[PDB]
Amino acid sequence: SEGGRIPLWIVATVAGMGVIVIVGLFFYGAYAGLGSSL
Amino acid sequence: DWRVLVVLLPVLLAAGWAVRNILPYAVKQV
Amino acid sequence: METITYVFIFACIIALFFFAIFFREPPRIT
Amino acid sequence: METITYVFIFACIIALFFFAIFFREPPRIT
Amino acid sequence: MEPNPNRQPVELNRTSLYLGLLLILVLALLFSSYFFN
Amino acid sequence: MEPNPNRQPVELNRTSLYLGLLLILVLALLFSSYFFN
Amino acid sequence: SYPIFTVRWVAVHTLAVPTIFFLGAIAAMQFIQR
Amino acid sequence: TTGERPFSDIITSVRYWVIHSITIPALFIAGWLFVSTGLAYDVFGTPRPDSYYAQEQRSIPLVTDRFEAKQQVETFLEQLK
Amino acid sequence: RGWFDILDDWLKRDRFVFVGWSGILLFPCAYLALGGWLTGTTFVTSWYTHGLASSYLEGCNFLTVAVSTPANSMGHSLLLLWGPEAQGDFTRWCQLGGLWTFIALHGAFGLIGFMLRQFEIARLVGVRPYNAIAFSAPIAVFVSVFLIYPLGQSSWFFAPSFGVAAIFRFLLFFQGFHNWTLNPFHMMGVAGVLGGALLCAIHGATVENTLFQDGEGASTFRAFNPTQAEETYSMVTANRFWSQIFGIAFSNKRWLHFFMLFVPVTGLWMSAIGVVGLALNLRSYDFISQEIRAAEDPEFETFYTKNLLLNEGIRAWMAPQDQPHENFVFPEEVLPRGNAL
Amino acid sequence: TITPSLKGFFIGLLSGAVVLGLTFAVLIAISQIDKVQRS
Amino acid sequence: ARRTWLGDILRPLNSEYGKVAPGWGTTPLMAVFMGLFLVFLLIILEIYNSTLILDGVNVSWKALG
Amino acid sequence: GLPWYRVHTVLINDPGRLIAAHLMHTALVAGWAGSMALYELATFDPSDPVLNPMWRQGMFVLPFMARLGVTGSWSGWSITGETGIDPGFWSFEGVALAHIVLSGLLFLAACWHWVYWDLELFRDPRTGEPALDLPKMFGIHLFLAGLLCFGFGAFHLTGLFGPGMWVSDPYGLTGSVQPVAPEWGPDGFNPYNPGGVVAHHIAAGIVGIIAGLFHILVRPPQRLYKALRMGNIETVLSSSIAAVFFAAFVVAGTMWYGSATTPIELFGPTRYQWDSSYFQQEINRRVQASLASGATLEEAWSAIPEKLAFYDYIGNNPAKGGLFRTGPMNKGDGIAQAWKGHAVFRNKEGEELFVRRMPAFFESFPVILTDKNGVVKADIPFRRAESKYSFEQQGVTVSFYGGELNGQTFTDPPTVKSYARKAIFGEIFEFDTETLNSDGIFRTSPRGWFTFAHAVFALLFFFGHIWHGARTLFRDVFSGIDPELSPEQVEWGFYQKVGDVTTR
Amino acid sequence: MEVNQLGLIATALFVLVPSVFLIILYVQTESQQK
Amino acid sequence: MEVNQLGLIATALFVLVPSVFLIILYVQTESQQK
Ligand code: CLA
Ligand code: CLA
Ligand code: CLA
Ligand SMILES: C=Cc1c(C)c2cc3nc(c4c5[nH]c(cc6nc(cc1[nH]2)C(C)=C6CC)c(C)c5C(=O)[C@@H]4C(=O)OC)[C@@H](CCC(=O)OC/C=C(\C)CCC[C@H](C)CCC[C@H](C)CCCC(C)C)[C@@H]3C
Ligand SMILES: CCCCCCCCCCCCCCCC(=O)OC[C@H](COP(=O)(O)OC[C@@H](O)CO)OC(=O)CCCCCCCCCCCCCCC
Ligand SMILES: CC1=C(/C=C/C(C)=C/C=C/C(C)=C/C=C/C=C(C)/C=C/C=C(C)/C=C/C2=C(C)CCCC2(C)C)C(C)(C)CCC1
Ligand SMILES: CC1=C(/C=C/C(C)=C/C=C/C(C)=C/C=C/C=C(C)/C=C/C=C(C)/C=C/C2=C(C)CCCC2(C)C)C(C)(C)CCC1
Ligand SMILES: CCCCCCCCCCCCO[C@@H]1O[C@H](CO)[C@@H](O[C@H]2O[C@H](CO)[C@@H](O)[C@H](O)[C@H]2O)[C@H](O)[C@H]1O
Ligand SMILES: CCCCCCCS[C@@H]1O[C@H](CO)[C@@H](O)[C@H](O)[C@H]1O
Ligand SMILES: [Ca+2]
Ligand SMILES: [Ca+2]
Ligand SMILES: [Fe+2]
Ligand SMILES: [Mg+2]
Repeated sequence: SEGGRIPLWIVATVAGMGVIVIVGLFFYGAYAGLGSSL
Repeated sequence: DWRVLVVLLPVLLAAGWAVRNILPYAVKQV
Repeated sequence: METITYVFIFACIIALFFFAIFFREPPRIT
Repeated sequence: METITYVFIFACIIALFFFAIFFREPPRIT
Repeated sequence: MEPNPNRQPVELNRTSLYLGLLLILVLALLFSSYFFN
Repeated sequence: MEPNPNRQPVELNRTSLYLGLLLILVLALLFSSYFFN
Repeated sequence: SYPIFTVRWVAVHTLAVPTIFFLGAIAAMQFIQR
Repeated sequence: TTGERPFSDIITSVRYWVIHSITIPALFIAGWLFVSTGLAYDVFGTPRPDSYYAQEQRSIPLVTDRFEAKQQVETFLEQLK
Repeated sequence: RGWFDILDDWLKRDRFVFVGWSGILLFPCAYLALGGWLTGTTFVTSWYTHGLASSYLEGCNFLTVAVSTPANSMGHSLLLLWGPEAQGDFTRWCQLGGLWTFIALHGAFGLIGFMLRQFEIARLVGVRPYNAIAFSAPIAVFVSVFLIYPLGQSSWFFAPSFGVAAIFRFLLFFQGFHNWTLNPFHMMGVAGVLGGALLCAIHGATVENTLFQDGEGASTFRAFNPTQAEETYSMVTANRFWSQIFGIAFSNKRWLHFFMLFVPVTGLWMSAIGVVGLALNLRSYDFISQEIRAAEDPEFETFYTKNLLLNEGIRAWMAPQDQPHENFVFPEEVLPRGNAL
Repeated sequence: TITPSLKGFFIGLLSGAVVLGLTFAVLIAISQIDKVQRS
Repeated sequence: ARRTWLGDILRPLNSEYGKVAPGWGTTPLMAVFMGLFLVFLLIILEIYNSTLILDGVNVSWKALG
Repeated sequence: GLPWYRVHTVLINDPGRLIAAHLMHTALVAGWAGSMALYELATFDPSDPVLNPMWRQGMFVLPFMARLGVTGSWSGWSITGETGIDPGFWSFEGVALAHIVLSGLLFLAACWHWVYWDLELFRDPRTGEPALDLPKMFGIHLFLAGLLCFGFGAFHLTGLFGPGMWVSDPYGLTGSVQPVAPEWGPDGFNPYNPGGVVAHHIAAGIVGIIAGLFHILVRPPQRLYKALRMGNIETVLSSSIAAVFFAAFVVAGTMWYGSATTPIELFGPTRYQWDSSYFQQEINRRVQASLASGATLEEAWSAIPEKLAFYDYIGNNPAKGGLFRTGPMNKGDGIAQAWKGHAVFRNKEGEELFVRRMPAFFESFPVILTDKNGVVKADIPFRRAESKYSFEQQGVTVSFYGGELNGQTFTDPPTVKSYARKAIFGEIFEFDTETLNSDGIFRTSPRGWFTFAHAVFALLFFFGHIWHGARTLFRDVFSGIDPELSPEQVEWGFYQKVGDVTTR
Repeated sequence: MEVNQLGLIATALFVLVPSVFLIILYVQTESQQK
Repeated sequence: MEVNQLGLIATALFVLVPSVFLIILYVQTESQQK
């Protein structure tokens, strides 16, 4: 389909939020389960 | 090993799906 | 002799600073 | 190292003989 | 003897003299402790 | 800066170099025994 | 007007495909307990 | 430009997202299962948390012989009963 | 215009990612080195080679994952997948440290590939190959540290392992065992890296602060045209500034930029020479005069003897876990310790 | 005599030849198909 | 330039500067030898490395007394 | 004018003066060899090949003379400890003299080729310009190298017409120069088989002859002539530099790991023989064979050759040195005089205890004694207040077998401890530390110094290769890029093929 | 201190030889026709 | 023999310093025009 239909700023915002989510998960894992020292 | 099929089923389903969606443009290109 | 050598090299370097700065070839615009 | 020094100096003197003879500034008549 | 046409003058400007002396003197200041050991 | 009018070029011809080197090397060959003692 | 399957396409995907797979794995790993 | 379509175009196109809203989650889920099924452990020979030591053992199963190293590791694994 | 030339044509097309003849070496080896590192650090242990966990799968984080070197008992085995050790078994091969040799070797050929790429593109575009030449320093460092250094030692085990904390360990090991900071080649390295950093900083800042006003904007980046003929900053003002601030100043731009190539490149080459020495334990470890004095005179103390005490601590406290193949058992009473600690 | 490691060496040799061969077959083929246009 | 006896003798050995064989000439053959040479090195390396282990070839000081 | 780092470029288009400069370089190198051999002969002590061999004395060129069969002095001694031998002219002294004279002659030749640089031979007959036909020159030189290589293998090494080469037993006890027959089976590619060095020079020689003829008779393909710039002498500079750093890495490697061409009697033992306790294993084997034949402990250890014991000592490990710890190994621990004999340690219960040996990595190492199972039984403690294993507490004694201390036993803790301290280095020796004012700090052997210099030089010559390869292939732009370089050549998508204007 | 006795001559030649090289090149450059 | 330990550097500098002075003078003479 045609390029430009979805605003680049939306794509950027969503992508960024996904990044923050996955990294947030990895930092959660530093405190839970393996690697938590507990 | 059932685990390799349970695991690499999403990969091949993705490949098959995108092949389905891009087939006409791929044929047009080739 | 060691001390004399170390201080001598250092002294030469300081003298070099002096000539490099005050007796440099002057930059000239073209 | 003394022996090496004596022999070094001597060797340099012989070298100098070679250059002074075969690589002298040629005499030229005016 | 006929003159060799491959000769060229050699140069070292003053800045190169200063840089070179800096390199030598500083390398000496660095390495001397090791030469004395 | 006005250039200094008292300047003069310096020369050492090749024969003078050979004589000089000879003088230094022969002096050294003579005095070195006494330097080592 | 533009091709789809180029050298760039390949390069991009040889990096991007394994990266998403791997991130899925590491994600799963965050819930492993000793 | 070098002839390929601008990325700006592609990633803001509807079709791109019809494709990749399937293909990216599929890959992600595949990797997830590669871990959750435990296949990763077996493919790469990595110890599960209960397979580093046998119960009363406290000696690392270090490989000490170059050419019979494989057999060594195998013996080490059997030692976990 | 036969097949070789048709191929050449295709390899050198002006696409988003340039390929070239050199790309045939470079892309698979670079891809395998990267992928090998990511595979190893994500999924692969170091239990059987080091007694270490080293993967995300085991619970390590970004700072502690590594692809670790093989067991010391492997010596300098190429450790090929089809070699006499793994014998074709991918899993065992991972357990034996095959990924380390995989990554280092594919990596080395990848670096060759990349430098060849620098030559190839420079030749195609019509510039002098000074970028490639500069890249010789990365090469010297990689080859001296990852190949020559372990080759001089007992085995690949004492090469650096590919990981953040693993590299940190490599550093501390070199201090404790080699007294590497004392080494004049390392010192020349440090001077080249810190001097390079200084040149980077000072040149960038100087250019940015002697710009000509070439626009009306207070954000001044747009007031430059890539095609423009004129210098975008004032070399004369720069020269007077630094002349009056520091005593000396660049006046030749060509010399300035050559110098910027020369300093870090030379630094890295020197550091390489030092590590080649450490491959044989040919260290700058001690000053003999220092030791004769200190041995005879128990009141003589310098920072040099202080640091050796530190090194002694490092060796004794780190060796048993860092070198498990040695089976070190150092009873409590023999561990070197100062008062209380 | 062909020891296990000589056999392994032949396997390595063969595998390398296959990788390089397939690589150049595909590169030459693609180069043949998509030619540069000159005038 | 100065002629000498020995010079005159050797003259033909330095008279074909820039002379080439048309096109690719013997490059294919050369390539073959290069290939062989690579494999050769690969062998000796692997023998020295104990990656390739042959009967009667003990890569140690204890090879022969 | 020419910048200082380019002064020698004046040789590029002057074949005569280039040959002169090469003659002068060769003169300098031969002169170095001669000088070095004279200096080593002025400092070498030939009186004890067992405990004071050449590699303990910082000898660098003496082992290379020995390797190919120069083993004697005009003064009558040999490196294998013989006396009353007539080496003929080709003694160490003869070789040194030969190199000095060669150096002189090369000097004189260099002067001739410098003065008479303008020989017609160096001129292209068609253009009158200086020119060297490098491909044919390569053929000629490769042919000659081939002949020489072949003759070296077929006559020298074989002993057919020549001395042969240095060979020894697997423990470097009985080395000597011998004729060696070529090995044509696969073991020929075993680095520890000298028959392979022989077969190598014969076969590689023949190949070099054949290839040489090829390169004399067949012109370069135009495509390779152009690609490699075979009209330009710098191309030869680049590929030669590459060949040379390859060869240097190789000799560094075989020096460090050992081979038939780096015998331990000439260069010293390797580090890997310490790592794997090569010598300790052989010694233990011999002692055991002795006991099983009915010998007493004293007898068994007394039957161990001092030379063998001396290999089992870390002071001879090439990996124990320092970059600025200069000179011969003798300057460190001293001139070895005698084996003290094998130390056996026992505790009060009479259990044998074994001292944990120092690994090469460690400048200093603790003193720990275990039983035959690795259980710690005694040590020298740092902190004393909670010591459990002190020699005093455990009643550790040391009894010596073989060597000078044979049959003796020590029980006072200080003596026992001193000996334990030395036991961390392997077998124990008496040293003369006075003659050289030795400082007690380990230095490396010629194996180590050779390995170091050659790995370093190899690495630097990599840069040499890179630089001159670059100079060769980019000759057209090394003064700058085309001042009229069209922006379209470096723009993107203007040409289909990068830098190919015919692809617009 | 028991320093190495060659250290002095080593440092002296290490400085003097190349420095002298540079001084020779510089002086003969200056004296060339301006 | 027990020679004076400064004999070596003394002799070396005795040779080098004035020899170098002369070499400088000579070379800058040759490089002058005409
Ligand atoms: C050009 C790119 C490239 C290069 C330079 C390398 C180089 C290497 N690879 Mg990698 N690899 C590559 C791409 C590359 N690879 C690709 C695309 C893959 C995916 C398949 C791999 C997958 C891979 C694995 C799994 C492994 C390697 C390994 C290696 C190392 C050993 C290779 C070897 O001994 O080959 C030997 C073969 C040759 C050198 C081929 C030369 C053949 C000659 C020129 C022609 C003659 C062939 C002859 C006709 C065949 C007769 C066969 C008969 C005798 C039966 C070496 C560093 C090993 C390693 O790193 O161990 C630590 C290893 O385990 N590679
Ligand atoms: C291939 C090179 C080589 C090797 C491996 C050897 C090996 C040996 N030599 Mg020999 N020697 C050589 C060449 C070599 N030599 C040459 C060319 C000479 C003429 C000067 C000599 C003259 C000589 C004498 C007079 C003696 C030896 C001795 C020895 C033995 C002791 C070595 C030692 O203490 O080194 C010490 C090594 C160092 C301290 C390393 C120096 C590192 C330098 C200074 C680094 C330079 C850094 C540089 C300035 C950086 C610039 C950076 C810039 C690019 C920015 C050892 C077996 C000794 C012996 O035992 O005789 C029986 C001895 O007395 N040699
Ligand atoms: C076969 C070996 C070899 C030969 C014949 C050459 C020849 C040349 N080089 Mg190359 N080069 C080589 C190896 C070689 N190089 C290596 C190993 C490197 C890396 C170190 C280089 C790096 C290099 C660079 C960066 C440059 C050259 C340049 C040149 C050209 C001018 C040289 C000159 O006038 O220097 C004059 C040198 C001096 C007046 C004094 C140098 C003093 C040195 C640094 C310290 C003392 C050296 C010591 C005596 C060496 C002892 C022997 C050694 C083997 C241990 C000339 C064609 C230049 C060029 O291409 O110009 C167009 C140039 O810029 N070379
Ligand atoms: C750790 C420090 C360090 C890193 C990470 C680094 C990285 C890089 N330098 C490059 C270039 C350069 N660096 C240069 C001078 C320097 N570079 C320096 C130090 C570094 N340079 C220093 C100190 C200097 C001054 C002398 C120059 C002159 C260049 C370039 O021209 C080039 C560039 O274009 O920069 C913009 C790029 C080469 C890309 C490439 O080869 O693709 C191919 C990738 C390959 C072949 C894979 C290599 C595999 C490696 C060798 C082993 C595996 C590594 C793992 C994947 C990761 C392990 C991570 C753990 C260690 C934690 C890359 C971004
Ligand atoms: C606004 C954010 C500022 C962040 C901190 C400052 C960054 C720049 C400071 C460098 C000074 C160098 C020496 C002088 C060099 C010098 O003279 O600069 C000159 C340069 C150009 O100046 P101009 O006059 O064109 O513009 C600046 C003002 O005049 C307003 O237009 O300044 C800038 O580009 C400002 C950039 C602001 C935005 C920069 C953000 C970058 C950092 C983002 C955070 C990264 C953190 C990473 C951690 C993992
Ligand atoms: C080894 C091997 C191989 C290979 C494989 C491969 C090739 C792989 C690849 C792989 C891959 C290719 C992977 C990837 C991955 C990725 C990842 C895992 C990522 C992650 C990321 C992240 C985590 C991010 C982060 C960040 C940053 C970096 C910065 C910004 C911010 C953030 C934080 C976001 C083969 C088979 C040949 C053979 C055998 C061996
Ligand atoms: C003329 C004549 C003659 C004579 C001759 C002669 C006598 C010669 C001699 C010669 C010689 C006697 C020579 C020598 C040489 C030497 C050399 C050439 C050396 C060099 C060195 C170097 C180069 C070094 C360097 C270094 C240092 C110093 C430090 C450390 C590092 C290094 C190693 C780098 C005769 C009668 C025979 C006959 C004919 C005529
Ligand atoms: C103990 C360590 C000492 C190290 C000693 C190092 C020795 C270095 C010797 C350098 C030789 C200098 O070489 C010298 O170059 C200059 C130009 O540069 C030449 O000079 C020539 O060029 C200039 C400029 O066109 C003319 O004015 C001049 O008439 C002409 O003869 C000299 O004829 C030559 O002798
Ligand atoms: C330039 C010096 C020339 C001196 C020549 C002295 C010859 S010496 C002569 O040489 C023969 C060959 O080795 C020996 O067989 C013989 O015993 C020996 O006396
Ligand atoms: Ca649990
Ligand atoms: Ca003393
Ligand atoms: Fe700049
Ligand atoms: Mg966790």
